[PDB]
Amino acid sequence: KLATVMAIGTANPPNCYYQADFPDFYFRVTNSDHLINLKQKFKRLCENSRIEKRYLHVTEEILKENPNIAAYEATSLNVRHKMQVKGVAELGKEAALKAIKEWGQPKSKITHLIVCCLAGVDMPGADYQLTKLLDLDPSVKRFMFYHLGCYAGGTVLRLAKDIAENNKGARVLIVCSEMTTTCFRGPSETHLDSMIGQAILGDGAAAVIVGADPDLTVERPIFELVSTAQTIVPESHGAIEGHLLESGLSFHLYKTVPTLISNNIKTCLSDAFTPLNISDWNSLFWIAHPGGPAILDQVTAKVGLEKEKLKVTRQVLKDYGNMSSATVFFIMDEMRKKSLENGQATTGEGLEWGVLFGFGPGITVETVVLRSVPVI
Amino acid sequence: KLATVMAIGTANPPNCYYQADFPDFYFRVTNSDHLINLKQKFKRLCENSRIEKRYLHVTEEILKENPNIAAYEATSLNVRHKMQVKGVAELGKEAALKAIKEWGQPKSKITHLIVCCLAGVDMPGADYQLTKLLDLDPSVKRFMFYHLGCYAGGTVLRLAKDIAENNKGARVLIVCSEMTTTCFRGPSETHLDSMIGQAILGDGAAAVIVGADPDLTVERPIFELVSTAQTIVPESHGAIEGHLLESGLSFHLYKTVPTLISNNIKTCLSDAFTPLNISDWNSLFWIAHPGGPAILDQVTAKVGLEKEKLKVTRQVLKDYGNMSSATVFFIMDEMRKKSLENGQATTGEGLEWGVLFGFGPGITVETVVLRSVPV
Ligand SMILES: *C(=O)/C=C/c1ccc(O)cc1
Ligand SMILES: *C(=O)/C=C/c1ccc(O)cc1
Repeated sequence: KLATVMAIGTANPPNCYYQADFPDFYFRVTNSDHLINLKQKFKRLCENSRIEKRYLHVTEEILKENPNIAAYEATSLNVRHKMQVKGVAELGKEAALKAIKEWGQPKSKITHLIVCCLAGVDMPGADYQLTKLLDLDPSVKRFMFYHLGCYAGGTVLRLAKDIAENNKGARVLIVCSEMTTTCFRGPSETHLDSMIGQAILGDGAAAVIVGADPDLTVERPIFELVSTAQTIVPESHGAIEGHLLESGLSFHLYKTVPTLISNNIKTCLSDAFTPLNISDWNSLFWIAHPGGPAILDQVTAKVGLEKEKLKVTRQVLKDYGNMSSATVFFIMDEMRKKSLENGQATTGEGLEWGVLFGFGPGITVETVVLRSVPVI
Repeated sequence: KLATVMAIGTANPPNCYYQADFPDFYFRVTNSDHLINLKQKFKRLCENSRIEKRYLHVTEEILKENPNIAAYEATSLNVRHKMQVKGVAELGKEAALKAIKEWGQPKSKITHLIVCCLAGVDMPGADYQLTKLLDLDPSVKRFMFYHLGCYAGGTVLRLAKDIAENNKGARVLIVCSEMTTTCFRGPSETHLDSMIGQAILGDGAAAVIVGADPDLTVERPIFELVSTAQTIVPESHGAIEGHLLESGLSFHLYKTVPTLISNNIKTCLSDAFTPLNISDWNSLFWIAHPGGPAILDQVTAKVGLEKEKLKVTRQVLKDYGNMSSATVFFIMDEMRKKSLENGQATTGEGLEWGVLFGFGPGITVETVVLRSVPV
């Protein structure tokens, strides 16, 4: 009896930012309207990001009250931290409540809680905060993950799988709450690594309920977690780096990131699917972390995927941007929704087997083999 | 077939600080000798700590190079972080190598890696760094925990247990690498509790190998992980807090901590031991996180433990101080060593069942029921 995802709930900050209007917003609020040459470079990044809109906690009012966040490098961690700790908990609570509702069982039956946040370090953490906010059992077994990054959607499922399968009746609530107020900063002519994140990164929280041996009279399976793997891509040292500085979280990505990830996908697919006797990558439903448009294009190209395979993945990048660890769950959620709307036989686009990919710092690739559930 | 601890390896920085000489050292290097009343308060915290020595990465030389670390509240996260990331990695590597040696199997057989660090947030983390430093399988399944605190020794065992028991042949390397460069700071007259961190916190790394179904022809079981639990102590909100600020990791400890923990231990013991039909707390071997002597004295008194029950726990506090999540493993290591030396039948002082306690932010209590192995 495999660990099964039986509920998905999502949340995003109320402030919607249309990408077509973002280069004008970003340069105005950071008082960088005089940098014409750097504005054309950001317009190029935003138009080629394949993102239509993002939901961010940062507003014009927040940047006016805190001018140290509007600059590139300034001593601003304390003011970012205060908003980040409160924001991850608030967004996480909303996503959790939606997941708990779909699940259909009372929150008192949650035995384990896994919380994953890109940033927002606090002792006690977001896991404790969510236990209190959701009024969960004080004896809920918690796991708190700070600063893992974009691959963490796979990490939390990898963890939930072992918890659910080794503990009879265990019901795991996973909350991936990503907020980018920690990494929001002004542009600089001397730096070109941190400006890419201002165009691609979005905020969002996703929560899922995982459990083995579903009570089919009330619980409704969505996807089964068949196997999980984690690997470090060969010759990728220093490719995706993130440092929590006094100026907040700073991301440094090599231009080789899409090539390193894509050239390693066939190896991850082979290691995961050979014991299941599967070789056709187009026979699988795909949930891949959309780190950027280039990663998706190169994965499609090198693996030999048809245009419709990463359709849901691309749609989520288009509607929300890169929300780090939470993104794969928004894709997972939208996949079963679109599958139902298209009248398909399973939650995974009518297909039986599938794959979830998390990409991030290392370069780390999390490979989760999924099995869909039949839909009437 | 229960998840079993098959190896324990430990490491500490080379700089030894005798507690009897610490008040003078600390007040001199933080330029606080003029604060006579504050010195007395700190001197008493050190004398009542029941710590004889600690090993710290921080030196007088490092404080001279970085005066912003020596100050109570000065912008210093970046300089602390540079030393913290490198320090947790090298200390963790040393502990890991010792654990791998005792285990007896090649490092290529490690399928999972759990790393727990009080601080040193890095993307990629200490788990990645240790995978590279130890040249583990690039496909090692990693878990990285930053900023959990003092209960984490129980958390990592809780995780390792489920991993080992759900994955046939899984061999988990746990590395709890604790460095205080992130929180080492000068004293404050306004925040008297901050300096408790410099009176009690020591550096140290502990590594353990956990796996189910031991191959008895090579692997040697030390303790079995029977059951695990985690709970939040009632009415304990805000008692133990830590915030990662521009000045590094802050330390907040309210005076209610010993009473809150000690008045709740019997509930943790009852929840863990009633399904096993055990009610005599003295029939158990004890591995408790030594957050302070007051916690140990009050737990001994209210639970009704014999005076020498927490002997090993107190000895590790005496020899190394509070090394956060790594401490319980140093106690676990010393317990099996002392059991062997005292000619006792088991790794748990001759006793069958035992309990491991982790105490930290929340207040969170991690309760791990242990079973000893013959000597
Ligand atoms: C996830 O671990 C980080 C994703 C990301 C950060 C910064 C960028 O420029 C692009 C993607
Ligand atoms: C164990 O719970 C230690 C907690 C802690 C250590 C250091 C800090 O500055 C804050 C909390």
